[PDB]
Amino acid sequence: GKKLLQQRAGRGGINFRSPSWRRVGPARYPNIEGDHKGKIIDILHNPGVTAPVVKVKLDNGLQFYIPAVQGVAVGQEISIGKNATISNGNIVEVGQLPEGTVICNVEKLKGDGGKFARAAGSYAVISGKAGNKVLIKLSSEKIVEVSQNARATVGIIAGGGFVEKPLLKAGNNYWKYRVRAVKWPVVRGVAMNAVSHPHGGGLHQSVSRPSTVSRNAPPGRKVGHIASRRTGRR
Amino acid sequence: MKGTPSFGKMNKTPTHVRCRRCGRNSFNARKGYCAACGFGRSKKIRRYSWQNKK
Amino acid sequence: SPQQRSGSFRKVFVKLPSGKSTIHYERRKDNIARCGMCKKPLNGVKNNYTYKYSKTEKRPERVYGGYLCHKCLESLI
Amino acid sequence: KHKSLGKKLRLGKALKRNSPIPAWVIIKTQAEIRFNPLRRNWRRNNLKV
Amino acid sequence: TGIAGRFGARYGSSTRKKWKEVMERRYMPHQCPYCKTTGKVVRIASGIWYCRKCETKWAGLAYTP
RNA sequence: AUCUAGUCCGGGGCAGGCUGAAGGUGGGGGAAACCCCACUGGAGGGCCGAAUAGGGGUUCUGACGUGCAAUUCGUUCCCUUG
RNA sequence: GGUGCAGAUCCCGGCGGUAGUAACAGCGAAGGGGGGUGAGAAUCCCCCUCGCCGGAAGGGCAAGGGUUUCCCGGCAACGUUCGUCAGCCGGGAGUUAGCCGGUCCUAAGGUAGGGCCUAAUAGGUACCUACCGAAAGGGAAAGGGGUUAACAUUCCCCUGCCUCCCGGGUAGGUGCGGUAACGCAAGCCAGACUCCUGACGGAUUGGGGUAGGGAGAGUAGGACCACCGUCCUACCCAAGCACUCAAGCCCUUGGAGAGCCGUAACGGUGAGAAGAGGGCGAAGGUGUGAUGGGCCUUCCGUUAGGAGGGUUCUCCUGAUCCCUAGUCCCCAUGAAAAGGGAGUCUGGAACGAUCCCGGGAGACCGUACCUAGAACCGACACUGGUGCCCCGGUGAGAAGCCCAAGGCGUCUGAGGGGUAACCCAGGCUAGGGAACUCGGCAAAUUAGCCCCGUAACUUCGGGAGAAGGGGUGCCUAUCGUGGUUUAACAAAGCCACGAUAGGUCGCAGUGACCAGAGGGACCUGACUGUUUAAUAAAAACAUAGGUCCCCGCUAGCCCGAAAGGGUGUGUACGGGGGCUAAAUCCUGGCCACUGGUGGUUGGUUAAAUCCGGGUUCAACCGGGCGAAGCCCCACCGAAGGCCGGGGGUACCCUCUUAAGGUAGCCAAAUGCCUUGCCGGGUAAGUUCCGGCGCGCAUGAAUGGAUCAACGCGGUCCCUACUGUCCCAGCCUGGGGCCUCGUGAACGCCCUGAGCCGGUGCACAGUCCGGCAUCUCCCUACACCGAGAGAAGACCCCGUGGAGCUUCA
RNA sequence: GCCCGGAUCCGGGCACCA
Repeated sequence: GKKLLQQRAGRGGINFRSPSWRRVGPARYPNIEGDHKGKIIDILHNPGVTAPVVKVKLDNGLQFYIPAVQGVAVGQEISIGKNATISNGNIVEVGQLPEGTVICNVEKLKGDGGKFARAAGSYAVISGKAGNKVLIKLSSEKIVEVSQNARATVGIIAGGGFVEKPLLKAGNNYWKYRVRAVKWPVVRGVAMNAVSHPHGGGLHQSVSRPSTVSRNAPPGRKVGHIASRRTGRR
Repeated sequence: MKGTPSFGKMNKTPTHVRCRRCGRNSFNARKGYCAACGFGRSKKIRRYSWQNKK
Repeated sequence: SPQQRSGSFRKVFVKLPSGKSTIHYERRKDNIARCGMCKKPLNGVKNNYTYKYSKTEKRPERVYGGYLCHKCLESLI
Repeated sequence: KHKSLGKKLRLGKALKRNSPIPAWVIIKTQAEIRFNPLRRNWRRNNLKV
Repeated sequence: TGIAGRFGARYGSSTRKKWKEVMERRYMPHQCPYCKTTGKVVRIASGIWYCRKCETKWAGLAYTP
């Protein structure tokens, strides 16, 4: 047979790369080591990211972008560090917060920029404490474990209700993926030939075998439901 | 159409221009390479042992 | 070498007693000087494609006159 | 017409000339009829770039 | 059909109804949190709003402030 | 990868008309909620439309079929703010 | 010994027959008279006239070509014919820049050297440094009039401008006005930091201009004059410099509401409206440039030239070109740099400009010509493709028709013909009106604009231009509304649109041109979109909506030999992977099999290690320990899927193998029998519609039922209409026919080929027996030559292949 | 051919190039 589409998508040709030069910049925390203060100077649109970003100016003259928090205005003053209080937009440390506090853009280590709860409308809560680490419940309902001194922002990422309006036509979804790396439109595998897909071929379009496949299948075969524990709607 | 109408679009700038080293019109312009002597990423003259029958 | 928007077409015949018609190509108009975060160009400041070498003709005569009005300034002194 | 001076600045076998035998050579060699074996035409033949 | 009458007879009655209820929430008369309902608030992009009197820009939801 | 397939960067285009979404104003009613009419407004993968503006390639199974042409020509048609 | 040819769809060379035959028509153009040159004119040159294009056949310039450009002289070949002609042949020539472009900057992207990798490199490359990457992006500064056979924002004349450097002054160092917004000749040289032009989408609308186009008056010139006196041409001005500006945004005063102000529209206002004053401020305009030109024209000499006249005034219309503001939209938010200007500080000297005057300098490379029914690519002077930018009447119009400016009759073979048959395009037909045919294919009908009027159905938006009815010319006068002019309204001059009254002609008034036939019913895909370049445009693909699976980031999925890499400048409202296919009403039962996931008392389980035997040591025999997997158990059907039979009285029991087809739908694009049976429609119905349901072999995201809107999708019926037919006839353009010029190709053992009956591998031009038959030429027809064209694609064989699949 | 379990046979997982 021939290489599948997902196998071509891994060579990273220009058809499958992200057009990142169109974004404001990486939206990460900077490496700072004090108790500073900042001012929001702008709220911008980041093309293919789903959440608006804020631009922050530190008292020592440092510029950086972080995902915007719902309810933060331009010209507002925020504090960064271990002594920061519990207010929207403040960058705090997770070791200092009580139980059930809603945060976002949570780091795993000290100084990685933020990993979890970054997409629009998402947030995390503080759910306990291990010996050396705090337990945080993510939006997937799973639990992750992070350092004592990992930074996070207080509040919820702006842009909720994003998905309550139907796109309503094939062209509204044509722009959406012009600024992203996602391949669109998507051809069903049953509509291909046997040389291009394990589902292709036959008089009647059908998945010829059960769709569930094991975790040990070689590349070029992991299609359908991957290592599923269950199927069906209920 | 495959034939006569598509040969009309063969009047743009060519794929191969003159090469300084060999004096042949084999320098692939878009790749920075002579397809006859290798000038562009070979210091040695491009030469292969299949280049004539034995 | 046909049309390009980076040039405006002009044709001249009103203030005109000779008799012919032609077309002149000039570059689009400039704007008050640029980078951006504070975003307000000013009142009394001059921008021309060439420079008449002017000095006080192209700027007001206040303290920060050419820089900006008293808006984005007093946190600088 | 924009020539990058490798064809118009150097002139010779690179954008120059396609000429008949000089008339005095035809007389000197007494040739029955004397031609230039490399004659070409702009419209029929092809010149390398 | 209200605001959704610009689609005609396409996309289905229930799909047009959901689109129309979201847009009718966006175009409600909103009140500015900072000054008051004085100048009306408008959307710049998804999640970006400002009031046209006080010129204050803030971050909110995708279709409401 | 001068053809063609997809993509990214920088450019150039689509004569002329029609319909009339939300919103706005003024009359007329009923206590009310709210309804009717006229006008204004200018939305939409809306509509009609230039041999040769651009793009396509359905019919005649038309002409040609040692061609104008190793895929063209005529008629009848399709699209044209995305 | 490279040694003898008739065959190899033999190789190469020369030459026949077809045959002086086809073709030199078709894609909407056309020539005629008079004269000239020349050995020789349908074809070259001059004059008159006639025809065609006129959103291209005219004008301007790319990539590409490469001398094709211009002058002189030619005609052996070259051009579909001829040629005295030419994009051909011979001989001479031609491209001029501080201001145009390259050159410079960066974009998507790439490369070299280092590192890391590689057995090695001419191999890979996430990192560092440097460089490259646009003759339509960014990017200091020029216009007019003229000049050659051929170049001209490049040469001459006039008037300029930019950058840098000199010399002389001056403003500053040490100066002023305003409440303010701001106004200005304001020092110099060396740094640092910062800010703002550069520098950005789509849609829609107002305002202001300009190119262009018109009417009237006048002066010159021209055209017509059967009679009228009208018609055509000319009347006009660059950059730079001085002055001026609407929108918008700012500054003082002022102090408003149950209201005021204002737009085309949205609107504005105590966080300060209207009213009064002001500041910054487009495109353009008006002066100067310019008693300079260039445009029209008269007279004399008709060589060289010379001498005069005019170039004014009042209005209208007007961009798709220009600049200026609004408003709206996005699960679109719509490049970066060099290079510019300014500001704030620090240091240094006392001389000194961003202002006037004079002087000097500004490398290098491109520049001719075509830019296409003859200069580019397609073997060709190829009806294809490659181009982009621009251009009075009728009319909504860049449409169709007619004509200016400009161009052409070279989409380069002609002549004769009462013009045969026939073919390719076109016009019309009495009576009938689909009787033609697989099928109304083709052709016909209708058609613009205004007013009235408009059904079932429906997702309430549509259907819908449904269907249907009435009006329309010309002339003679009017009225209303609006624009514009130093212009509230009213008057005056121009201009546009909408109506009214009367008169009148024809077969016909959207009189040509342009320009929808309509209705009823079923299937199918929801819709706009995509596809087999060169026989398939579809019901196939996509789609929005729905639903399921993997994954907390040092993840999940994928690429690499490694170094490493794509998603990723990303973080579950996400990235990756399946199936279904808008909306509405719904989506049943089954975990036995296969597959996936998890678990485990327990069995089996490789290498290595450990123990015993053996071997003066080993090989070699045993035993123990023994991971994942498998055996075993459980769960999962919007996982693959499956949904029967028998016996008894809708009910109960049994077997395959777990259950035994629920809601719905149907003789279906799915029903073998089969033209199923009954009804509808027709005089007559194997198709169609409705109903039934012995369903060979319908059925639920493997999606079931269901059609509003949509379709260059499939089918049936009706009305209208017609040469589709009964059944053909006449007319027209281009060919054919006759003549001149150019000039091929296929068939070909042979030239010996009339036919009928036979023989024979079973259908003879040639053999046997008969009957026939004087020779040549022209047109027409294609029945025969098992006619010509291609080592049959069907089928079988070969211990021939290639791509796909899996339980080989 | 073995292990192992079950009544010489049976079952389960592995050994087995004429």
